[PDB]
Amino acid sequence: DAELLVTVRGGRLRGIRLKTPGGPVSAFLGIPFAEPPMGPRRFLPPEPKQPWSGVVDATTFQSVCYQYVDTLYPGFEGTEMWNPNRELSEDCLYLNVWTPYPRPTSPTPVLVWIYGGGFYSGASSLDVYDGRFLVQAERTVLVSMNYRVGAFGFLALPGSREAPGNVGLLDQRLALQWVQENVAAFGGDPTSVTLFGESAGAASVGMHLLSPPSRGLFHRAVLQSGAPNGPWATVGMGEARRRATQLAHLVGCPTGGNDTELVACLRTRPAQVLVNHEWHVLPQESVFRFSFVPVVDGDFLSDTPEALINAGDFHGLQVLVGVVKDEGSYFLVYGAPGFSKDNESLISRAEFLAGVRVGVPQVSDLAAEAVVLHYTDWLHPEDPARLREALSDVVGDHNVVCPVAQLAGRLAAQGARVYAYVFEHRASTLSWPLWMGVPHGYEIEFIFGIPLDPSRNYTAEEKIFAQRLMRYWANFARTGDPNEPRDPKAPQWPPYTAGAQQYVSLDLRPLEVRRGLRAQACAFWNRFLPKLLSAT
Amino acid sequence: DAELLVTVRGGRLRGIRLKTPGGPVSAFLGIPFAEPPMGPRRFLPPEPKQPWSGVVDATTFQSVCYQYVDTLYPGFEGTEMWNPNRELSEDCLYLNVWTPYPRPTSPTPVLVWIYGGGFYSGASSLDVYDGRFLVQAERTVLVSMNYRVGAFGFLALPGSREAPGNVGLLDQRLALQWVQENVAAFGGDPTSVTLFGESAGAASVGMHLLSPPSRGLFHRAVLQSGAPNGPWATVGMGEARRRATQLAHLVGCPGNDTELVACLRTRPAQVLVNHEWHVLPQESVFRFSFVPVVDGDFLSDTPEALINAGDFHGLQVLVGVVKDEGSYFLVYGAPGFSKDNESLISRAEFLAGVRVGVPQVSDLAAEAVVLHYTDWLHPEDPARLREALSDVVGDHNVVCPVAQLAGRLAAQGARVYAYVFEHRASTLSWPLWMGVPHGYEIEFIFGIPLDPSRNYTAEEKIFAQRLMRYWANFARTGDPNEPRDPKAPQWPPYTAGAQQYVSLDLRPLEVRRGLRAQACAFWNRFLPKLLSAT
Ligand SMILES: *[C@@H]1O[C@H](CO[C@@H]2O[C@@H](C)[C@@H](O)[C@@H](O)[C@@H]2O)[C@@H](O[C@@H]2O[C@H](CO)[C@@H](O[C@@H]3O[C@H](CO)[C@@H](O)[C@H](O)[C@@H]3O)[C@H](O)[C@H]2NC(C)=O)[C@H](O)[C@H]1NC(C)=O
Ligand SMILES: CC(=O)N[C@H]1[C@H]([C@@H](O)[C@@H](O)CO)O[C@@](O[C@H]2[C@H](O)[C@@H](O[C@@H]3[C@H](O)[C@H](NC(C)=O)[C@@H](O)O[C@H]3CO)O[C@@H](CO)[C@H]2O)(C(=O)O)C[C@@H]1O
Ligand SMILES: *[C@@H]1O[C@H](CO[C@@H]2O[C@@H](C)[C@@H](O)[C@@H](O)[C@@H]2O)[C@@H](O[C@@H]2O[C@H](CO)[C@@H](O)[C@H](O)[C@H]2NC(C)=O)[C@H](O)[C@H]1NC(C)=O
Ligand SMILES: O/N=C\c1nc(CCCCNc2ccnc3ccccc23)ccc1O
Ligand SMILES: [Cl-]
Ligand SMILES: [Cl-]
Ligand SMILES: [Cl-]
Ligand SMILES: [Cl-]
Ligand SMILES: [Cl-]
Ligand SMILES: [Cl-]
Ligand SMILES: [Cl-]
Ligand SMILES: [Cl-]
Ligand SMILES: [Cl-]
Ligand SMILES: [Cl-]
Ligand SMILES: [Cl-]
Ligand SMILES: [Cl-]
Ligand SMILES: [Cl-]
Ligand SMILES: [Cl-]
Ligand SMILES: [Cl-]
Ligand SMILES: [Cl-]
Ligand SMILES: [Cl-]
Ligand SMILES: [Cl-]
Ligand SMILES: [Cl-]
Ligand SMILES: [Cl-]
Ligand SMILES: [Cl-]
Ligand SMILES: [Cl-]
Ligand SMILES: [Cl-]
Ligand SMILES: [Cl-]
Ligand SMILES: [Cl-]
Ligand SMILES: [Cl-]
Ligand SMILES: [Cl-]
Ligand SMILES: [Cl-]
Ligand SMILES: [Cl-]
Ligand SMILES: [Cl-]
Ligand SMILES: [Cl-]
Ligand SMILES: [Cl-]
Ligand SMILES: [Cl-]
Ligand SMILES: [Cl-]
Ligand SMILES: [Cl-]
Ligand SMILES: [Cl-]
Ligand SMILES: [Cl-]
Ligand SMILES: [Cl-]
Ligand SMILES: [Cl-]
Ligand SMILES: [Cl-]
Ligand SMILES: [Cl-]
Ligand SMILES: [Cl-]
Ligand SMILES: [Cl-]
Ligand SMILES: [Mg+2]
Ligand SMILES: [Mg+2]
Ligand SMILES: [Mg+2]
Ligand SMILES: [Mg+2]
Ligand SMILES: [Mg+2]
Ligand SMILES: [Mg+2]
Ligand SMILES: [Mg+2]
Ligand SMILES: [Mg+2]
Ligand SMILES: [Mg+2]
Ligand SMILES: [Mg+2]
Ligand SMILES: [Mg+2]
Ligand SMILES: [Mg+2]
Ligand SMILES: [Mg+2]
Ligand SMILES: [Mg+2]
Ligand SMILES: [Mg+2]
Ligand SMILES: [Mg+2]
Ligand code: NA
Ligand code: NA
Ligand code: NA
Ligand code: NA
Ligand code: NA
Ligand code: NA
Ligand code: NA
Ligand code: NA
Ligand code: NA
Ligand code: NA
Ligand code: NA
Ligand code: NA
Ligand code: NA
Ligand code: NA
Ligand code: NA
Ligand code: NA
Ligand code: NA
Ligand code: NA
Ligand code: NA
Ligand code: NA
Ligand code: NA
Ligand code: NA
Ligand code: NA
Ligand code: NA
Ligand code: NA
Ligand code: NA
Ligand code: NA
Ligand code: NA
Ligand code: NA
Ligand code: NA
Ligand code: NA
Ligand code: NA
Ligand code: NA
Ligand code: NA
Ligand code: NA
Ligand code: NA
Ligand code: NA
Ligand code: NA
Ligand code: NA
Ligand code: NA
Ligand code: NA
Ligand code: NA
Ligand code: NA
Ligand code: NA
Ligand code: NA
Ligand code: NA
Ligand code: NA
Ligand code: NA
Ligand code: NA
Ligand code: NA
Ligand code: NA
Ligand code: NA
Ligand code: NA
Ligand code: NA
Ligand code: NA
Ligand code: NA
Ligand code: NA
Ligand code: NA
Ligand code: NA
Ligand code: NA
Ligand code: NA
Ligand code: NA
Ligand code: NA
Ligand code: NA
Ligand code: NA
Ligand code: NA
Ligand code: NA
Ligand code: NA
Ligand code: NA
Ligand code: NA
Ligand code: NA
Ligand code: NA
Ligand code: NA
Ligand code: NA
Ligand code: NA
Ligand code: NA
Ligand code: NA
Ligand code: NA
Ligand code: NA
Ligand code: NA
Ligand code: NA
Ligand code: NA
Repeated sequence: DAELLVTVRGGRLRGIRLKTPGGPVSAFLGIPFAEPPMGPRRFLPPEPKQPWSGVVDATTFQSVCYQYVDTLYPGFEGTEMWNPNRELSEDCLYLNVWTPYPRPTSPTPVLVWIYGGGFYSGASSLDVYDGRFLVQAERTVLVSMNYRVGAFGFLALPGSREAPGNVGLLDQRLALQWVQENVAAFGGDPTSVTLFGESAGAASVGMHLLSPPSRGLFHRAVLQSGAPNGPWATVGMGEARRRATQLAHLVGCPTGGNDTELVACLRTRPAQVLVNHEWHVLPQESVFRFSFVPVVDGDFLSDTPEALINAGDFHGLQVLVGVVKDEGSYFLVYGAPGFSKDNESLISRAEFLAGVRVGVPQVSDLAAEAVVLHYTDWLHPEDPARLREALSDVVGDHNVVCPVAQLAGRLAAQGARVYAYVFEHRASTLSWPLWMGVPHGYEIEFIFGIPLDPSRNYTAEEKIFAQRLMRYWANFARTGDPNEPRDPKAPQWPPYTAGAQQYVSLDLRPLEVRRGLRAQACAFWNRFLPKLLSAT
Repeated sequence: DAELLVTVRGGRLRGIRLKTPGGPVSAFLGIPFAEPPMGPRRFLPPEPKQPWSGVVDATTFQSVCYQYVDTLYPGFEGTEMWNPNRELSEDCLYLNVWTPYPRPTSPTPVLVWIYGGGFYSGASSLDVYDGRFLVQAERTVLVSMNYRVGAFGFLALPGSREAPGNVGLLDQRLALQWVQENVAAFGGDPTSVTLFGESAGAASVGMHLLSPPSRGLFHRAVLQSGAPNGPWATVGMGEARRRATQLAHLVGCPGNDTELVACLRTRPAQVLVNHEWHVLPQESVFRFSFVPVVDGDFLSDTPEALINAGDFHGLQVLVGVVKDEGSYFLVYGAPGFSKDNESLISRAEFLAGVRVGVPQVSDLAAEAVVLHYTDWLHPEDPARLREALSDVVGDHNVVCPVAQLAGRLAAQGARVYAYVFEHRASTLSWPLWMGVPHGYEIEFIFGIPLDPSRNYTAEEKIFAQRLMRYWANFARTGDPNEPRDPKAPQWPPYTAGAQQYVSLDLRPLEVRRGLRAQACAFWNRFLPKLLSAT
């Protein structure tokens, strides 16, 4: 094979041909786009991989960045699927490129995937991120990169040169710059790069929108179940320092200044040491909160994500946003009182009232009473089934849905063309219980065409459903519109607007246009709630 | 007729035999129960009527207490029906007694009606308060009273012995004492007195529940579209004094309190009426200048506090509301509202109407009201904004104060029955966007449909006859669903948990749950916590 040998600016790669039931795909896995961020480079921004000699073995995924492996439910596919499938290493800044086996003679749009793991986990090597089907079915170019998570990518001592923070986002930006310079060698169009990511990956995508230096690296953006303005995606410079300085004490860290000496001590500790003390850094007991996330230091983000969203012009931009039907149901079993995968999680009102403070941390008691007011059925205020689904909405609306709805309504009203969805599909018998519905991150495998894998046991209707979803994403990446242009008979997906608030439902049934993305609930979170903290 | 001459402790009376389609009824109208509160007695507690020589003419209604006359819709039946239909005079402390024509042999339950006109208006002489069909179809003594309204009945200079306030409620109390000593002369049972009133009259009934001296003057209570814990039914002694002095400065009037009241007595009655509404702090709706005051005498504490810990075990109470409590009020102040046009307000007029429907609250508080009551899928829809503001005024002032009262009486041992009147009268002159507006169930409670002069509907006539039996079954037994009918649905008591009420309309009884539970949780629970923390 000669199509499996490509010469990028840094050197030569030896790719591998992947077998899809519809045809072959040329893959280049484990391409270094940065020098190994080890030793003095830990906590520092990445710098480009210098030109190498020989041919880089690009036939398998490289190492997973050091992260906390969740040991909640061992041997359970619903949680094991997100754990690292490669060895952990600080030498992890590698990217992957899928391209059609007949290398495209004409430049095709490029889809760049940014994985989400709450900014503390994740890897581009996970099986649900395999881009062989999305490429073979729609003849596009799929790129996915690893970026430093946890303290290795987002520990910030704001101001200091040795730990500026947001270096995990700079890993992504450097990978995007690598695409602009080298994706043409694989048949991709650098002027037609579409970002798409889920959860923290969607928040990352949203931050490249609000970061001027990154805006010139991509054309369109897709945010799946995540937004940069979420209550979990950023921290202030004060909290970032209080969290970094605490981690140094947990690991025993007393012309170097005190910040320079703090980082120098943190760089002596083995990577696994810093991981074991990560979750001990969070202020209080909480759910859907993470220790080291992007920081509003000023460099990467001129202001908070909310401030950049409001006072921003987004003309000439197409954005695709969406959420799953049951966002917060997963995060309840992890930390909420009385919740479990195995016992139906019927909760009392005392457990509900306690779960509100865990799901909505660092708010006044008056604010918590406002949350209890809206999410209580005061005719049946102690029904365990209603209380279980109410707290699932509390975490879902507060963390994902309403940040997404706030972003979409703002982008659509300030120049952008926005399309919105709600993934409502759930298998007949899923590994998770029924009360959790369509949980966080369940749309990824269908978007990536995983049902087309012959080794998996998906319904033949689910394979058709996946191919339709791949068409929507490819059509958006190609034209900025998920609809088929030469097909006025197909169910129309109208753009989301701040007034009509139209979105479609994604399931086995044809597209159904719905109105209002939790409009009544998100008016509380996005409008009334913030004015409560200021007044009280 | 020998059934028309009755003697009370004050003296002899001479009644009139009123005629109903079902039979005759003996009536005694304009019975003086207090000395005329004129001159120096203005703003003072009522003095008992001293006995008289001869026979008092009790064949016609007496004068209406001086009050504001609604002139914004001249000639309109919907508003004129509440305007005073007799001569205005400060000599108005009179009551009316209706009794079945063959005076009952055994003691009979007594119904005592307290009219409600926001404490600024009303009269027992109105046509809808005509107690002849209720007294004939159920044979229960009906007594109605006139109490001082406006400044003459509720102007309060706290601490002053010249204007202690609540003298209009003391007018009602003195009438109840008159019932306790004289209703037996008409065949009534003093030990089985049931109070019932609407609006300010319902609030007045609730305040007699919360005032220990009145608890010995009645046995059961009915509160229709009103409650003493409403945001409009009481004021503090500080606000009562600022409104009292403000009225003095607007009429040109200067201990310093004694000379202030003396000057107000010199002013003509109509002069005070002309300046009553001007003493209100902000432009508002469903707000009245002179209401009962929390002075420590009549109301030892605020009504909401007297409800939490009170003597309520064994007390039979009947409460209820209409389907559209706040629609009627919006034509008196709300921007963009009129009975002539559909009142399809814009959002700018909706937000402005919230500040006039919910006055005297902070900016943050008003935004909480903009939430909940805004359909954020159609926040610009004028038909929704109009119907939403109707809920805001109805819930904040009537529905939720009633739900709070009913739930807390039941939790302390009271047998509470709740209803929702939702039949729009066919003879109703108000527009259709008002639905079943405030105060339009009194016609059916008093059996006004039975009047052959009125052109009511055939099935509205049996509907009224059914409501009269419900109210009568409450006065006699304390249980409206007294008929042991397995063919007719039962009326379950209202409890704090189940929160069951019945709907009143042409259709038979429908038992529902939740008297605006999601909305009243905001008004009765969250909003107070928001005001004390802002
Ligand atoms: C519904 O009707 C109301 C009531 O207005 C009166 O009755 C109507 C049937 C017509 O005969 C009107 O000419 C009549 O005034 C109207 O509501 C509007 O309320 C606003 C308050 O926001 C007032 O507007 C201002 O008021 C004065 C007095 O006219 C002027 O100085 C100003 O120019 C301004 O109009 C006003 O009372 C009234 N509108 C007008 C035009 O006077 C309104 O017409 C209508 N409202 C709806 C459908 O929302
Ligand atoms: C501000 C006011 O002055 N405070 C008093 C007030 C009372 O003065 C008004 O009722 C006067 O109209 O309210 C209280 O009223 C009680 C009244 O003093 C007491 O006395 C009754 C009543 O006098 C009755 N009338 C007869 C015809 O003369 C007489 O029989 O004697 C007494 C009953 O045996 O009775 C109480 C119960 O009815 C009240 O009416 C009320 O306590 O607030 C007293 C206030 O001091
Ligand atoms: C449902 O389960 C939760 C979670 O508890 C875990 O899973 C249970 C099935 C059982 O194996 C527990 O021991 C596990 O810790 C239960 O909530 C916990 O209850 C236990 C028992 O004392 C205790 O550790 C904590 O108070 C609870 N902890 C948390 C995090 O919720 C819950 O009681 C179960 N609910 C029902 C209705 O059975
Ligand atoms: O497997 N049987 C069912 C199943 N359930 C899911 C959702 C459950 C996990 C919730 N979501 C995440 C947890 C941890 N890490 C993540 C990282 C990226 C995206 C999502 C997550 C997804 C695919 C599946 O097939
Ligand atoms: Cl398992
Ligand atoms: Cl998997
Ligand atoms: Cl996660
Ligand atoms: Cl912060
Ligand atoms: Cl801070
Ligand atoms: Cl901390
Ligand atoms: Cl913690
Ligand atoms: Cl988590
Ligand atoms: Cl949803
Ligand atoms: Cl948000
Ligand atoms: Cl456009
Ligand atoms: Cl078409
Ligand atoms: Cl067509
Ligand atoms: Cl289409
Ligand atoms: Cl079309
Ligand atoms: Cl909605
Ligand atoms: Cl919705
Ligand atoms: Cl909603
Ligand atoms: Cl909803
Ligand atoms: Cl009017
Ligand atoms: Cl007259
Ligand atoms: Cl009124
Ligand atoms: Cl008695
Ligand atoms: Cl009593
Ligand atoms: Cl009694
Ligand atoms: Cl209030
Ligand atoms: Cl008050
Ligand atoms: Cl005097
Ligand atoms: Cl006079
Ligand atoms: Cl005079
Ligand atoms: Cl006011
Ligand atoms: Cl008044
Ligand atoms: Cl009893
Ligand atoms: Cl009693
Ligand atoms: Cl209702
Ligand atoms: Cl008006
Ligand atoms: Cl007014
Ligand atoms: Cl108020
Ligand atoms: Cl709500
Ligand atoms: Cl209690
Ligand atoms: Cl009428
Ligand atoms: Cl009947
Ligand atoms: Cl309800
Ligand atoms: Mg080569
Ligand atoms: Mg292909
Ligand atoms: Mg662009
Ligand atoms: Mg925000
Ligand atoms: Mg934030
Ligand atoms: Mg520790
Ligand atoms: Mg997690
Ligand atoms: Mg966790
Ligand atoms: Mg907390
Ligand atoms: Mg917070
Ligand atoms: Mg309800
Ligand atoms: Mg759920
Ligand atoms: Mg605002
Ligand atoms: Mg007048
Ligand atoms: Mg204020
Ligand atoms: Mg409540
Ligand atoms: Na499993
Ligand atoms: Na298992
Ligand atoms: Na996990
Ligand atoms: Na899977
Ligand atoms: Na996740
Ligand atoms: Na095709
Ligand atoms: Na927030
Ligand atoms: Na935040
Ligand atoms: Na925030
Ligand atoms: Na945060
Ligand atoms: Na956080
Ligand atoms: Na924070
Ligand atoms: Na801290
Ligand atoms: Na290490
Ligand atoms: Na930990
Ligand atoms: Na933790
Ligand atoms: Na904790
Ligand atoms: Na959690
Ligand atoms: Na967590
Ligand atoms: Na555009
Ligand atoms: Na664009
Ligand atoms: Na947790
Ligand atoms: Na927080
Ligand atoms: Na926090
Ligand atoms: Na706060
Ligand atoms: Na509510
Ligand atoms: Na609600
Ligand atoms: Na709700
Ligand atoms: Na939120
Ligand atoms: Na749009
Ligand atoms: Na599975
Ligand atoms: Na399970
Ligand atoms: Na998935
Ligand atoms: Na298509
Ligand atoms: Na199509
Ligand atoms: Na179209
Ligand atoms: Na379109
Ligand atoms: Na919006
Ligand atoms: Na939804
Ligand atoms: Na909904
Ligand atoms: Na929304
Ligand atoms: Na909701
Ligand atoms: Na907030
Ligand atoms: Na007679
Ligand atoms: Na007197
Ligand atoms: Na009428
Ligand atoms: Na008078
Ligand atoms: Na009245
Ligand atoms: Na009469
Ligand atoms: Na009668
Ligand atoms: Na008492
Ligand atoms: Na009693
Ligand atoms: Na109140
Ligand atoms: Na009010
Ligand atoms: Na005042
Ligand atoms: Na006069
Ligand atoms: Na005057
Ligand atoms: Na005014
Ligand atoms: Na006004
Ligand atoms: Na009014
Ligand atoms: Na006190
Ligand atoms: Na007591
Ligand atoms: Na009792
Ligand atoms: Na009893
Ligand atoms: Na209603
Ligand atoms: Na009316
Ligand atoms: Na007016
Ligand atoms: Na007015
Ligand atoms: Na006005
Ligand atoms: Na709402
Ligand atoms: Na309404
Ligand atoms: Na209540
Ligand atoms: Na209570
Ligand atoms: Na209605
Ligand atoms: Na008849
Ligand atoms: Na009976
Ligand atoms: Na009977
Ligand atoms: Na009865
Ligand atoms: Na209750
Ligand atoms: Na309901
Ligand atoms: Na309602
Ligand atoms: Na509350």
